[PDB]
Amino acid sequence: GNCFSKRR
Amino acid sequence: PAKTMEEASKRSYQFWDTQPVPKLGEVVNTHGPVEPDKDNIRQEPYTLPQGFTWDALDLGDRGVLKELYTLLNENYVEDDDNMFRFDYSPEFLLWALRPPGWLPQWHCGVRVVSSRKLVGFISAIPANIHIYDTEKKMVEINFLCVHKKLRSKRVAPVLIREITRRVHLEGIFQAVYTAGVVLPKPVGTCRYWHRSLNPRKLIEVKFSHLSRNMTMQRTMKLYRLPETPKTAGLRPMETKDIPVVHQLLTRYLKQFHLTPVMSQEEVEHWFYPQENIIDTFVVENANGEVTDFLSFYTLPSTIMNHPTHKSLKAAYSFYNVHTQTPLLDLMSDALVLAKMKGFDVFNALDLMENKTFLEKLKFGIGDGNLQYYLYNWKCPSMGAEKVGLVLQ
Ligand SMILES: CC(C)(COP(=O)(O)OP(=O)(O)OC[C@H]1O[C@@H](n2cnc3c(N)ncnc32)[C@H](O)[C@@H]1OP(=O)(O)O)[C@@H](O)C(=O)NCCC(=O)NCCS
Ligand SMILES: *C(=O)CCCCCCCCCCCCC
Ligand SMILES: [Cl-]
Repeated sequence: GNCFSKRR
Repeated sequence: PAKTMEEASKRSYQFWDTQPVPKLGEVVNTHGPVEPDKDNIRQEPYTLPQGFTWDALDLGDRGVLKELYTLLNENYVEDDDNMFRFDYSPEFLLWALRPPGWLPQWHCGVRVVSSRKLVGFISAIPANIHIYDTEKKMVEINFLCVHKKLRSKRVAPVLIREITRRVHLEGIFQAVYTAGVVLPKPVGTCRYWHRSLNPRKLIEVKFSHLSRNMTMQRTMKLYRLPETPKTAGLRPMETKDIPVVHQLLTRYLKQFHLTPVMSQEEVEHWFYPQENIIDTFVVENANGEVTDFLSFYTLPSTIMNHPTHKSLKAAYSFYNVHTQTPLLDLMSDALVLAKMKGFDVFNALDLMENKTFLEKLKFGIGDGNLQYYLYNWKCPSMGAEKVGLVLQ
């Protein structure tokens, strides 16, 4: 699967 | 699991050590299969823990598709801090799971025998993959999910072994897939970057926060975009553009080391615009010729445990081909179009030539690495800018 990312 | 290579070095892979993939430690200097093609394949499904059964999901049944949506909506991938979860829509799942050549048995579900509750899933789709100087028929693995209540009970190795068997039955012995975790052994490591389109919403939900040195007023101004795109003759992709989009894509991808090889039917499927799924815009110039195109797909996320904001609307960069328009103006128009369509953030990886525009166009680096993997294929690793493959 994909991977969830957020800022930093 | 280990997201960093640091923690991965300190790990033992009871399951992955049994699989035909290079060890995390070694460096690869050869090109080819880890093990030869098997000429006899196990006929029986692998044994599941008592109380559970296999079930191939006919996604053409709206109710079965709904169960899959609900399983993923509640149990699929989350960020590091358990703040966001992918919310793939039913119609998106049809786009990603029924491309040309799809097989029903490759939508591999696990159900509770008594309740029939769908509690596990994994999928394969076929794809021709170009890796260095070899073109191989492979599968793409995606949507590996185990219900939160069934976790840590050895179910994921069974799903992996069972989809492998079903793929082997069709004569295919290599696979490509991505993950946020480090596994044996990445062919390349990409990093997500994020471009804020609705910065207020992104800060209230803590997808982002302010710089100490910037105010909310400045932060909004810094991310302000024009109301309409700048490139002449940019327009949504149409049926008449399928041959030329296929042509531009095929020639553009030759400069990278890991790429899809798409038939024209696959190009229609992956790029022909579908509302709230996939957007593609072409550049038809003053002579009537299509010279460039941009594309991004739609993948919202659930905002968990928040009383007011429930979902984050995300656009994901897909394939962007330039031959006359500069890439940086191409991606600038992508941001405007995504803003126009209601998106809160625009995501893109650091692969292909994306690094040439990420900082200039005001993306912020993310916290998640996306690892790329080949199964039963030994080849040297590659930098992100040589990776020319984007999954969903
Ligand atoms: C990922 C998921 C299916 C794994 O299930 P789990 O119950 O926690 O793990 P299990 O107890 O069944 O078995 C652990 C094995 O699975 C491996 N594994 C964990 N995540 C994996 C992944 N994305 N891909 C392949 N293998 C994975 C582990 O490396 C481990 O093998 P090892 O002993 O060689 O290290 C489950 O956590 C889940 O559904 N997470 C939410 C969605 C998700 O992350 N999907 C995968 C996207 S790449
Ligand atoms: C995202 O959901 C990826 C999860 C990947 C699990 C690894 C499985 C890879 C091997 C697949 C079978 C290969 C068939 C030749
Ligand atoms: Cl189906």
